[PDB]
Formats: sequence, C-alpha cells, structure tokens
Amino acid sequence: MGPGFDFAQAIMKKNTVIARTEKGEFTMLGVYDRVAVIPTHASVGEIIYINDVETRVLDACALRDLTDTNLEITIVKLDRNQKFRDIRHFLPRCEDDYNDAVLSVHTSKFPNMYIPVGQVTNYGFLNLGGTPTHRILMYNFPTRAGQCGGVVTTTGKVIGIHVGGNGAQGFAAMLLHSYFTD
Repeated sequence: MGPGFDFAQAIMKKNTVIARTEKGEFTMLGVYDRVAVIPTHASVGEIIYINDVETRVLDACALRDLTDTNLEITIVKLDRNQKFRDIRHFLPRCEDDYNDAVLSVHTSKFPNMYIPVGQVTNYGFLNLGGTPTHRILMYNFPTRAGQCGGVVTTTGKVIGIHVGGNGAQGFAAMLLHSYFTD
C-alpha cells in the first residue's frame, strides 16, 4: 500500500521459503547462498521440508551471545540446488530502535500476509517461553504464534525475525550483519 510494504514484498517474493519441521510450518528468510534463518524453537534437525521438498540440512547453529544467552536465531545451511539473492547489505550492523516497520509472513495458514506494526523498541532482555533471551525487538501489535519466522523490515533494512508475543505485544530476534560473515 506504501513504500514500506514495497520493500517488504520485494524481500518476501525472492528471499523466503516455507520451512516445515516436526514443530510446525515457519516463514524462513534466505540471506545469501544456501544460508537461511529460522527461530530456534523450530528445532531444526538433519532433514527439513522447504516448499514441501525434503531437504538435507548441511549445518544448523543456534546462536547465543557472548554472555552465553539464547538469541533465538538458528542459521541453517540447506542442501538446495539454488542460491538466494544476497541481501546481507540490508542487515543492520548494530542494535537499534526503528520507526514504521512491517512484519511479513508466508505460510499455508497465512499466505501473503503483511502487518504494519509501527515503532520498534530495542527491548533487550525477554523471558521467552521460560528461556532468558537477548537482542529482542518489541512492537505493540497482537501477533499470534503462526507468524513466527515472519520478517521484520523498514524501508531498506531487514531488522529481525518474529519469535513470540504476549497477546498485546510481538517480539522479534535481531538480525545483525556480523551473524553472516563467511
């Protein structure tokens, strides 16, 4: 409907797949080459379904900060026959707050879904499902579970992936450029 939605749609149309684990279907962001991200609570194993195709997992790493605290981002390298458009230049370098973000989701349950969530706070610490978690972004939108893995964007930046909510607020794990140096 406006330039934030334009940027979000460009990312969804070329840099997402539908990922299925034993824990459900998730929006999955492809970042470069065969490297993608998913919330750690998806419990990625040795095999994952990608757009309903059985796919070997070459590597999966559940990130933690240097305090050894959960970040809720799992970086997955997929045995896929096609590379993602490289979008690492859209990743922020530092922790920050943002205005006017969009949360975008694409699953069987929620196809072509886009949500203007407004202001995004650098919230920091969250007790996520009982797990101490760092680098959390917050927005004041009544998100639900089905949008976990959803992509959080501003115009020109891919800033996070949706990981949870409390009924009135949603929470995303930050994406930082430093996670995807090769």
